[PDB]
Amino acid sequence: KDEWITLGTMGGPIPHATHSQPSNALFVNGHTYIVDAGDGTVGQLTKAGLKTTDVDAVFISHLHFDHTGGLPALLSLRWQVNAGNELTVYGPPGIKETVDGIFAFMKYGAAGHPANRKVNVVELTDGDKVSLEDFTLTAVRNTHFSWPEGSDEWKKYQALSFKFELEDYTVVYTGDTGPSKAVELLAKNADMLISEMMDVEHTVNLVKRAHPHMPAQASKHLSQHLSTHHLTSGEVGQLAANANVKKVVITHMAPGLTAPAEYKKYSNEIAAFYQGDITLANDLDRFLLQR
Amino acid sequence: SASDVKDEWITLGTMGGPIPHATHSQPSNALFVNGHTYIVDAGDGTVGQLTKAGLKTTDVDAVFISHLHFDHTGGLPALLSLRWQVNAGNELTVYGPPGIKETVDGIFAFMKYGAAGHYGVPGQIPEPANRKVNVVELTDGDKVSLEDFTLTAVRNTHFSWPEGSDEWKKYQALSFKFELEDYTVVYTGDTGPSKAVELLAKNADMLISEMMDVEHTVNLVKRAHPHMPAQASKHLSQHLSTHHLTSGEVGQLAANANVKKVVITHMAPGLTAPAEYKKYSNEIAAFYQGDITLANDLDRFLLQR
Ligand SMILES: [Ca+2]
Ligand SMILES: [Ca+2]
Ligand SMILES: [Ca+2]
Ligand SMILES: [Ca+2]
Ligand SMILES: [Mn+2]
Repeated sequence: KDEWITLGTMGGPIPHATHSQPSNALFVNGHTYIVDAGDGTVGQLTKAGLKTTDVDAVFISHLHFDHTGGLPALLSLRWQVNAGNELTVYGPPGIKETVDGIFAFMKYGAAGHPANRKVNVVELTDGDKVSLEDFTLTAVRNTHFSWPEGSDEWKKYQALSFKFELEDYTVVYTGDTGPSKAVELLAKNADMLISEMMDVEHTVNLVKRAHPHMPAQASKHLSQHLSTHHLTSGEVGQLAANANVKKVVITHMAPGLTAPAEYKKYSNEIAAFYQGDITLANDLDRFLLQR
Repeated sequence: SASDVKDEWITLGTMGGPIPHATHSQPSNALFVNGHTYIVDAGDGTVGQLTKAGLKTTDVDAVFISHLHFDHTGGLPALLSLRWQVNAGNELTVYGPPGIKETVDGIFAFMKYGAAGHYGVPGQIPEPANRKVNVVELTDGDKVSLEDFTLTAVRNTHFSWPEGSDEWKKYQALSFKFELEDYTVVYTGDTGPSKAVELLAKNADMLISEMMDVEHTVNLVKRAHPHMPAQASKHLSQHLSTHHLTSGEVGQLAANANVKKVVITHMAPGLTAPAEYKKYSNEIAAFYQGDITLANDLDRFLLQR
């Protein structure tokens, strides 16, 4: 019935052959929603048996392009088939300017055959709650960015985590975040935690291979910034344990996993902190939103 | 035989049109010459498909857009923005028909705010979203001399604007000829029957052509819009027939051009069953005597005589 589908499970903008870019489908009361829209979200929702014309709203955690790369495809292709249902894009500050740019990308091609037909944009800031018919949503600023609280950057540039309160189910999606007290509170006693994860040193070691002249200082600072802005396996389990969630689903995993040994390593590392049902998601996995 | 790079066309996404299919990703192609990666049309999921084909976003040197319909460009925003996010070091050139400049500029506008916010670290250096991209507008008859091939672009019959008119100048759909050192490959892009395309394809080693079952395509459009008026679907049928290639027009094209082999991509609706493959390949074969292949996603075709 109601379902979460992990459409793309890769973390970060370095694409992977068997882990598609950040993309999720939320299916509630027969209605289709998208949560983050990396490249290929249209292809992936179709593989999951869903329809592009059925998308009623998109929810954007933050403006990194591994999370928005596929939004221009979703909007323009809906336009091209004259989709008839209204679509609303939710996102942090700057999502309005971002979507407006999509209309500018569309403009000339659409004129050849308006681009903003049947598209509404809502900007969310920290603590906003929005009541829709199928669920209640809460957005909170997390620790993915390091702007000093109170600065203009801290207001202008936010990364959000999402709580979706269904009639009889609560699921928390971290988006990209480091360890965060806000996220810990938001996820209190949730039925399902859908969380990011990273192997920091493996991510760094791949980048050093692809940049063989990277100085020692530059990869060291990459390492610390990644550890500040993403969740390690231990931190996932600690967040799951502290918030007392009922089940944990890992997506946005970097690097991409391919072998049972790897799955065992990371699942057991989470299990040092959290004793529950733990799933490392694959593309097109479906999770029943039912108590 | 496994050692050393080969020159290849990879049909990354083989679907025709903007109605997505579970097993045919959106129009996308890779042209891989002298170990350099080029993209020819860039529907949604182009980044995902080139990665599946063993290529990397950071190796893409140029993109060639045949026309500005969104089943052919909807993935280009992802290709440019994902390359910017990893600080790709090489210059990327986007070629396309008139309007490709305004379209790429909109991509940079879509990128602006995420690019400014970047990774959220105080002291980060600003870098423009348009870093290391240039855009070349092509028009009918142009030839571009690159080191790895000579490109010719010609206006085809995908659009029916009257010659001379404002729209005929503004809106063009292109077919491409790529002349490599020892091989010629012609890419129809989207087109109806077209003498210009037939002439461009003359004696080509390989023709990469679109194809369409018009009445089945119409049926899918009707199911998508169940209140479409009867005259509208009748005019849609007439429009698709003159602006796309039926299986018989594909065979006539390949035969009148005398191409050495034909490869069908951009096929609408998507095919799933061997009876379908037998039907359509035989309808092409009724006119064309050479080698025929109906491509699948990630199929690779060697650019060697
Ligand atoms: Ca991310
Ligand atoms: Ca991010
Ligand atoms: Ca097309
Ligand atoms: Ca077209
Ligand atoms: Mn990331």
